[PDB]
Amino acid sequence: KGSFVEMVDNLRGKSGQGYYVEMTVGSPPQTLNILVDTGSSNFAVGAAPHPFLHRYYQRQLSSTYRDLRKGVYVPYTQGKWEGELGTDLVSIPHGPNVTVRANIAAITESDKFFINGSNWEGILGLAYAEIARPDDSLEPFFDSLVKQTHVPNLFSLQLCGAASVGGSMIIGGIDHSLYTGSLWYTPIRREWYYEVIIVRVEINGQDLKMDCKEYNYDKSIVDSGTTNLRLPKKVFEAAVKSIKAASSTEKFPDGFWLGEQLVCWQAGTTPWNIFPVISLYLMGEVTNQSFRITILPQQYLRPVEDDCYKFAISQSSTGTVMGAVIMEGFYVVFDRARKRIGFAVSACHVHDEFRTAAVEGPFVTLDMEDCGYNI
Ligand SMILES: CCc1ccc2c(c1)[C@@H](NC[C@@H](O)[C@@H]1Cc3cccc(c3)CCCCCCC(=O)N1)CC1(CCC1)O2
Repeated sequence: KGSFVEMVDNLRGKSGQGYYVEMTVGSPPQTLNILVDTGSSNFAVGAAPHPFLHRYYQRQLSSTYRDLRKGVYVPYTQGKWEGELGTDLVSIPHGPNVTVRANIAAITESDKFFINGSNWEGILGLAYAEIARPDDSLEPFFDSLVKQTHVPNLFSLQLCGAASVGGSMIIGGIDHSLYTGSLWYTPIRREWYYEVIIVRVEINGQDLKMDCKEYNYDKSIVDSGTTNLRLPKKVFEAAVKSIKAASSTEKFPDGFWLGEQLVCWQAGTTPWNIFPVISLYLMGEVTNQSFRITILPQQYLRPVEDDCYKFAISQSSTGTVMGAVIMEGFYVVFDRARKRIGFAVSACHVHDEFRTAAVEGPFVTLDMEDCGYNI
């Protein structure tokens, strides 16, 4: 049919290793698990043996394969792949009831890209052509979907926490059963990454009081393919200082704040109360209007196996990244048709005794124009 209930719970994954959706490529249909990545724009799949691949795309066996006789490579933050461009027919079984001819990068070689036992064999870049490789003429999968079918030009992501993870990618719309309260929208500043503008940051109700330009230096992006909340150096330093001070009744290894060492407590004794909430204020849809999303320590302390955790806020020199840990517990609407991103409290929100993850508005914020970074 293509109705939204068919896409509820269509995502799986492992903590820190991305979320993936099932797809098929070719005729007969070949099934692969595909990482869902709002931080890139290339559709690429393993297409040759690799120690970490359980299966891969075999172009010889597909009668609808077409070679584009062109190479391609994509460098991500920690890994990269190269391969051969082609087109083929693509479907999402737990998706809309459609089949599109899409661009596909067949991965022949890679370095630190695939992850040992992640269960995915490819990546679906859902951001815009501007960051596609080799260049912005290689149409991204979602652009092809929208062009070739009646699927509306938007999708939404409900990434759920815990170890296995699950969630939903609603292709073509919004499923009202996956969130509560109001959707709050922030403009997509520019169509490349899903770029947005942070206008204020508060920690436990205390304004960081930095020039708002620091928050978006050199950009702020919403990125399901990145695990952590990643903050520019100056912001990261101020947030860490503030988070250290709030939790200074416990002792922490110094490698913990850099994201290397685990910290552990007796099962069920995690002192959540000493870790502050973080509020990120985002530019809204009307003049002088913003809204805020509030992050609980259960989002930025990632469980890894006594209860053990990694600090999931880290330093960046390439701007703010609102990664999976921020997106978890929110329903995120990538409303491309209207150049905006919506946030609402997810149905699978995180539980804290006395505190709640929230999306709240409206707020008044003057001079939000000034928060955007320019060279
Ligand atoms: C166009 C390719 C590209 C290049 C650089 C880049 C990005 C994208 C932005 N998004 C990164 C994600 O695309 C990438 C997806 C991914 C690839 C392979 C494996 C995973 C995730 C799961 C494990 C996490 C790897 C580290 C984060 C990452 O590179 N995610 C994130 C930023 C932009 C600001 C930081 O850097």
